[PDB]
Amino acid sequence: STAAFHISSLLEKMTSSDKDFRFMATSDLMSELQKDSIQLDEDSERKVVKMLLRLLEDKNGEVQNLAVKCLGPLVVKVKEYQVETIVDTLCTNMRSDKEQLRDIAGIGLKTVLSELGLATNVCRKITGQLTSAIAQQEDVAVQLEALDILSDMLSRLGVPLGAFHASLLHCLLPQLSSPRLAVRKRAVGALGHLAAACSTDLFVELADHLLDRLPGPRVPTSPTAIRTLIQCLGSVGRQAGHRLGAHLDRLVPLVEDFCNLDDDELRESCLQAFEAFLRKCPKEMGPHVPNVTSLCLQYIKHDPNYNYSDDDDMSWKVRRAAAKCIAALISSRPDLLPDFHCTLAPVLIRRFKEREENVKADVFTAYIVLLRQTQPPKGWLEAMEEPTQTGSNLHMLRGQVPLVVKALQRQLKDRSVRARQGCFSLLTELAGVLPGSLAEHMPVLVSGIIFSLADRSSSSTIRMDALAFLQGLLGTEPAEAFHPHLPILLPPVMACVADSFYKIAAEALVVLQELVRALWPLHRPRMLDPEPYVGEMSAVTLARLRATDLDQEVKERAISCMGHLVGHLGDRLGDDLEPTLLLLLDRLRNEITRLPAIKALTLVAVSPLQLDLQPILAEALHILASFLRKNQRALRLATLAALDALAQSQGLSLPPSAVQAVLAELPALVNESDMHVAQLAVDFLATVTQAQPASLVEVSGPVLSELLRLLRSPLLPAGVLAAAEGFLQALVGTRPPCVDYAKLISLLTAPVYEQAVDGGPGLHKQVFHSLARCVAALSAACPQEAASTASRLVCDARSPHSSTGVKVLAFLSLAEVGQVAGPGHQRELKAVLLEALGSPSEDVRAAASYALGRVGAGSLPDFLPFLLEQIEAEPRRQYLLLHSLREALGAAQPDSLKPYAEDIWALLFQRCEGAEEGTRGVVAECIGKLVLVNPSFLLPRLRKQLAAGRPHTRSTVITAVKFLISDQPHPIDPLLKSFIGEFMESLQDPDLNVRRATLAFFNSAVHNKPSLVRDLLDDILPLLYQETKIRRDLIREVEMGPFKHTVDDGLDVRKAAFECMYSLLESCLGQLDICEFLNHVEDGLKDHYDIRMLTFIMVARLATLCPAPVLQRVDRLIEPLRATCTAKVKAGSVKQEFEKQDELKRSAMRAVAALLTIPEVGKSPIMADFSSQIRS
Amino acid sequence: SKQIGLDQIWDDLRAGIQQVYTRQSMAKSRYMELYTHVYNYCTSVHQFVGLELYKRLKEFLKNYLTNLLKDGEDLMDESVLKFYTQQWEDYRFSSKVLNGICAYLNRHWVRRECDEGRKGIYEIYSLALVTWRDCLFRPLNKQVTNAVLKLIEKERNGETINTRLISGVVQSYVELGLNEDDAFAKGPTLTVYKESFESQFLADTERFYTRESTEFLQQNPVTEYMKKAEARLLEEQRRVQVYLHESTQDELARKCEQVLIEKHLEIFHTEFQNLLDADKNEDLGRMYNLVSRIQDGLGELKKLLETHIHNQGLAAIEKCGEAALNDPKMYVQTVLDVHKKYNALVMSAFNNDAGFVAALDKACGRFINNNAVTKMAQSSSKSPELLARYCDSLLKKSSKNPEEAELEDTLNQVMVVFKYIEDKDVFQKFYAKMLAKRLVHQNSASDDAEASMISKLKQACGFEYTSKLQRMFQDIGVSKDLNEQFKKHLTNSEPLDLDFSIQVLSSGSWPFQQSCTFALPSELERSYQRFTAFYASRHSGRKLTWLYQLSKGELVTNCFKNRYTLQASTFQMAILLQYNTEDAYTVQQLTDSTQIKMDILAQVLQILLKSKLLVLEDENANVDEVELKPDTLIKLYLGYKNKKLRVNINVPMKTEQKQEQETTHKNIEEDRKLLIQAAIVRIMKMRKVLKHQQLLGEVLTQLSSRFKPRVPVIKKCIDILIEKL
Repeated sequence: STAAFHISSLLEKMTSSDKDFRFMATSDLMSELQKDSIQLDEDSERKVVKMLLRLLEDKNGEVQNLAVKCLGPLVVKVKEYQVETIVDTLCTNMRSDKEQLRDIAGIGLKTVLSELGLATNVCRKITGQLTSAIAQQEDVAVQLEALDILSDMLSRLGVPLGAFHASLLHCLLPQLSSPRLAVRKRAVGALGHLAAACSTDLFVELADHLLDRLPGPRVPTSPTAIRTLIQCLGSVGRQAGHRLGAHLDRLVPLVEDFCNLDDDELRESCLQAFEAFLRKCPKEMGPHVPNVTSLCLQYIKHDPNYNYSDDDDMSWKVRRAAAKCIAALISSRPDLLPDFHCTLAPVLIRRFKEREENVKADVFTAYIVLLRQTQPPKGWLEAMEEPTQTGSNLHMLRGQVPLVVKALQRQLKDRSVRARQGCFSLLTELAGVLPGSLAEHMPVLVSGIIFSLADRSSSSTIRMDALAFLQGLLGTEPAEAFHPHLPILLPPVMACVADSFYKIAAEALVVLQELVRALWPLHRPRMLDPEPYVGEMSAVTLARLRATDLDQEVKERAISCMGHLVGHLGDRLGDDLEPTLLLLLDRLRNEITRLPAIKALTLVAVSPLQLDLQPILAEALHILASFLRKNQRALRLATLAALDALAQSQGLSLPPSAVQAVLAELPALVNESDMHVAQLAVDFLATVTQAQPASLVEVSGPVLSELLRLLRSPLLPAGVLAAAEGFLQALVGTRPPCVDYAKLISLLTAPVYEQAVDGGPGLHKQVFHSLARCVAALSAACPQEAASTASRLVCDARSPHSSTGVKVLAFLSLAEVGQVAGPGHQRELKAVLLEALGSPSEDVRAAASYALGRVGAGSLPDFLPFLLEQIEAEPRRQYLLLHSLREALGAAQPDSLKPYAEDIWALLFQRCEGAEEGTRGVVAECIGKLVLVNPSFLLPRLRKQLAAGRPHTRSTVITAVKFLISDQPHPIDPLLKSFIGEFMESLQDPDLNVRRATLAFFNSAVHNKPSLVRDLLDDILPLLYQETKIRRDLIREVEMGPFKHTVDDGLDVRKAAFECMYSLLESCLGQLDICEFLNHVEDGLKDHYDIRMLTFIMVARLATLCPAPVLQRVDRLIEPLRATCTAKVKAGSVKQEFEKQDELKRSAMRAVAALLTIPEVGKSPIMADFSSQIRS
Repeated sequence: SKQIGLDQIWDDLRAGIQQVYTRQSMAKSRYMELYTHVYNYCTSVHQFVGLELYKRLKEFLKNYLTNLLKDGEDLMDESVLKFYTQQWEDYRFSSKVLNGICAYLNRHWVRRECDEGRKGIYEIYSLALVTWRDCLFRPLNKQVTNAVLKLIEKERNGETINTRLISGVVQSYVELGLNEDDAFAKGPTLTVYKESFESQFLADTERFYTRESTEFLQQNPVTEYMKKAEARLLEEQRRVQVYLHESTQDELARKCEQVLIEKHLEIFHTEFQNLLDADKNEDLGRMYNLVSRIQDGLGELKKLLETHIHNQGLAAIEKCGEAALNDPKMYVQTVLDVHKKYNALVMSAFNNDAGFVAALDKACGRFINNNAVTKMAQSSSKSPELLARYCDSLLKKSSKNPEEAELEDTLNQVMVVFKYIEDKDVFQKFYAKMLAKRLVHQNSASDDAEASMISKLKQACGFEYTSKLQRMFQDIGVSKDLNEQFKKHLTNSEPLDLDFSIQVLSSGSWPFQQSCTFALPSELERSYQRFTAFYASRHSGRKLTWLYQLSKGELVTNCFKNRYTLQASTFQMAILLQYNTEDAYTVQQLTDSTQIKMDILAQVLQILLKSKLLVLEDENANVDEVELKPDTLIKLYLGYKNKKLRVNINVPMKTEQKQEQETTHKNIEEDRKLLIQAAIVRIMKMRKVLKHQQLLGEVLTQLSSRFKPRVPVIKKCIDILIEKL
């Protein structure tokens, strides 16, 4: 009963008695009630609109803005049957002549449009009203606001007006000829906005209508007639130029002819239109690039009033337009960079002396665009390049630099701030593109910088820009070039440190730090004597650091600069060394300068000057140990780095009590929650163990326990394990009474020892790998502690009483001790290992194979002949033995295998003729890793074997060359890139195995290193598609009763080809033809189920990688998808076919939805009906 | 029906079926014949003694499967999958045909099936698959799962493998998940596939990606890690879409997003800030795309972006320094540059997200008002004022008229700045003043641009911000029409001596006030009286706006050898007209006669002396270093020689400039008083009586569209109104 009498009670309040209270009454009527505050009796709502006619012109319209901010939700709370009525009455009162009701009507109609058969009808009524206002209502005040609302409504209502657009253009066409240009300009703007979504033929009609009225039949005409047409042409250019290529060929000569006419504004319009066309239509403007270019090269110089009345000149606008056109031409078409360097770059340079300001700024911007275009590709600025096309461009720029410097020399001392800022920016860009090129002109540039550092009257912007330019120059140019100018350059910078504006102080401090880090490098002998300056440097920095009422930024910069100064010149500070250090220590305690002080202390400790940090060791160590307890990752990392550096630098000159205090905190850090902190902590423990062992007596226990608990985890990276290895190296090498090895493996095997039943919850295979690898690496770390235990373990483990874990750990530890530090002699281990290789358990067999493989490499001249003899005499167990051989050649350096390598060759292909697939594959990797011994000499033998040999031989050869691919850069890359053609030409072999192996080779090459096959793709793609087509000769429908599934043997090659096709899609998209790509997609989509799924994935990816070809082809692409979805399978089918049909239906649905995400695909009947059927 | 002997027929079809398990070598004939013989007759045979027959079939299949297991455990260790596939397809086809033919004898009897699950015939329709699960699947499941996981990890590293083996084995896994709940339920049960392969695969995936991401981030920058993660996510969705069941898909995605993205969020946050310090937009787009997947993971990004925008704007406005307080151009241009850059970034990299747009608006609405310039101006009402002055400098006549398109763009930028300033009534007041002073002196560069500006203001705020301005425009038009009509009347009567322009301004619109007393020279007396008589004959009921310090014009001097035209204000006109008789006047007499205040007269005196139109007692005395006392004598410079015929001397005064600054202070205080009283006491009356706390809270959102009231001000207004509530 809330919203029943509440509304009606307030209705009587609008009877002119509560005019002051009506404003609050409407605001109260709009409250938090917008859930179900609607009922019958629309008489109330028409009374509301009548009363909101009183929140209008009356009472001077004081409550109008608030009235409409309140009626917005009111006019959306009106319902459709009153929506039509309110739209009609808004139109009728727009017809009213009051110049006040029209504002409320327009803004209310805008609100209604924002909120929204009936909608279409009201939109048509609004459009008709607007058209009548524009055309029929021949008074300026109505046309102008009608155009305003029409433009602001097209800006967001492009699509709903598609039916009325054709008429709208008509009512906007004569408007380009009406007087009172205030309407003409907005008509041009509205027409340009309209010509953005006006179908596909309406734009053509507009273009070829506007073209007709433009020209004069070989006779001059008044510029006023054609000026508006050219302006409209430019507007439609900037808006939707990419639809005017067909008419460009006829528009361009006319625009040029009008540009030849004598009028400044006309020339402006023509040049702006040329800019729009050039930036929007690069391809269609090709045959017109030269002509327009000449025009620019003239009108950039156009200035008749100036020899080589300030309110009646506009030639500078012509020059600015010409410069902007040149910039657009340069940016649009990179292909013509060299030609510009011979025709555009010189002229532009000659215009660096432009008398104006905006013209000069645009010339500078054009040259900066040219410089950024000449930039060589990034990621390669680390070594010299061959004289390619980029080499020619860089040579042109290097020859250009002297002219740029000569032309810019005078401007650096100009009185204007803008010119100096432009010169600084341009020279910074030029230095960035060409490092080390401005050195020869240093006597000039430096002078300019000084002129901008002694400046006082102007703002601080010029000073800060000068300092930034100096910092960039220090970063780029070599240090030596600054030596002659140091006596003059150094004082002013220091004078900027003591400035009263803190930003300048911070910038000067940063520049000073860069200067001291660059002129006096750390690890090289000093070429310049630093005595004359260091005193003043130190005085200024200390004076700035000793004031505690300064800002935070200056404090941080001063701390960093003083840290760098001490670290690089600790010798020359002298009497200021002892106080300065203490200052840093103080800054180490505040909560706002913890991190800069820590970094400065780290840098001071690292420096090779061998400073005397004795006074602050105890305090710094205690403070850092206190910091270790806090739970912040960045602070912890900084503290560990500082502690490690300090310990390494100090060595044997540090107090023991502080060492114990800091060591009492470390065991809490060694945990699996974070790994980087654990690695740093272990490194610090190793360092302090090497330095001062006596402090480790009382901390060995918990540290060892936490280290073992960390090693329990299966997520140890190699760095943590190496750090632990080094820790144990030091802990045993120190020969302390606390811990001296012989406890790691024991503790690690303690749960393994209790595993008396080999049927419980064992580790995962990868968990086995990680844990056993860590344990064996620890065992093999120290060889001196384990010298006798290496032989002891074989004796105590050869007995088959221990569990499988102890056994596998024994073989892995033996392999690791033979690998890490010298091959374990163990002359009697060969027989035991051979006996145990035939273990019943597969894990023990793999461990034995790994052990043999890793022990053979270390003792190849003795065991390799024995292994080959065993292979020759006994071929029964060739699988594990071949894995061992593979591991042996993997772990043996090629330089030690060259004399005997050929012999292994004579063996490996001897076993290549077998019928076992696994042995063939293993021999393939063996050959692949044997080629790594010498690629140049061993490659031709494999090439000739592939050219002439048994298919079982060339298949293994091509598998080996496939395995020869390495993700990292490898020395065979040039040879492989040169020789890949012969290998890739193997698909003509009718044998299935060779073709499949070559397809796998291609897939691996594309996935890992696309550069190997990229240059050859054009000679690969066609023949590759030959494998895509289905071959029916291999398809044999064997007679298995009435019904049988065909056993197609050519499916694997098709699958491999499709995998290669996907890899090319993901990596080599730039060298593919989309038409044949989609044709092969269509051909394969009807193939086997796996091909169907992969093709569906390809279609899903192409729906985002090429919307236009997919949109074109979808009209026929849907039919296979529709047939796939609508196929009906009998309920008598067993679960495989049900699951397969469900999966294919879901995949096809996903593909259909991915296609539907494209808006254009959504505007066709076939998939709309398909979606309707799916919903139904 | 017949009851033929059991053993003979049993051995017959046993031999037939053990031949059929082998690959077909004969033709279709006996395949029809034997199975038709079974179907037509042995329905009763396969029903009751069919229990014994099916037990014998089960033990035969048991020995067959044991033989297969014994022959399929020789070496393997990877070749397990090829054997398992080939055998699975072969046995699947054999069991499918056998179950299609032989089970028809006992099936279709759902009535018997319901009772106790049809005795021992329960779920024996797929007893071939049951035997596959028990006899052979159980011993080899661990080996095949380990081989599959090894192959997947091998493919993850970069190598290429034959996915058909994995696809076949996972299809086999999901196939044996028979739906025992209902034999006619449309939908598979994935119990065995989930319990034997899915959990292990998911755990392996999470472990591998944890290790790989940690190792990568330990020795690489964040950008490369984001690049790698973006590819890895789609790679691991493609794997499932290709050779894995669909039920895993969604779950797998979650796990990846919980390892590659979420667990590193902290690092990402820090990196985000660093990116904002270098303006690497593509990396920001990548980071936004990555973090979009994590639910409620974008909030910290919004907070960081807002804080960064605020700090950047504050620093950029502070860097200008002291020159901002007197140069509107640099202040507004700095604001516009910051806003344009960060709006472009938000629109391009962050895909125009609503939350990021709100963050930009909140950041920009907090450094327009409270920044360094207003802080050193001691009042937050300096941000609007300067803006207004900027608009003035965009519309006064200048040497270089800006481009029309450039002018429209600049006005639109001024609007997008004005959208943020809290105090808008100050802007309206200052704009009205500047517009009036421009209209009176006719300094408008173009009427079209000025009307467009008024239209923009009307759309922005409403009809109140433009009613007064439209009134001013109509008044100036009416004055022009009246001047033309009086010119017509003059042409129809005695003409005037000199051509002067007069404008009649209604007192109820223009902000001008009369604050000085003047004495009319005899030259303008006849025009004055004639115009007063004419206007009295024309209009009545209002008061004439007669002001003289705003009246300027041109004068011609006959006291120089070369005829020069001097354009000057009315005070300078009176000063020069007083010299028509005597060229030497004392300052005290000039003050007594011309009724000009000492400061204004003194300033006019320095302006005249600097122009060299007049001389002091000592012609060589420096004007700046000589004070003008009331007894100072000024003489006419009769021998004035100059290159330019037209001379302007009516220049605004520096002392008048500081007086105008004082008038701006008075304008600000007038705004304060009018605002407070005549805009809060009225609304307090409107709201009537309430609890006095939520009333205070809610009155702030009824006047908020044009200022923000302060709580002590509203309390003072309530205290004042407590006399009448």
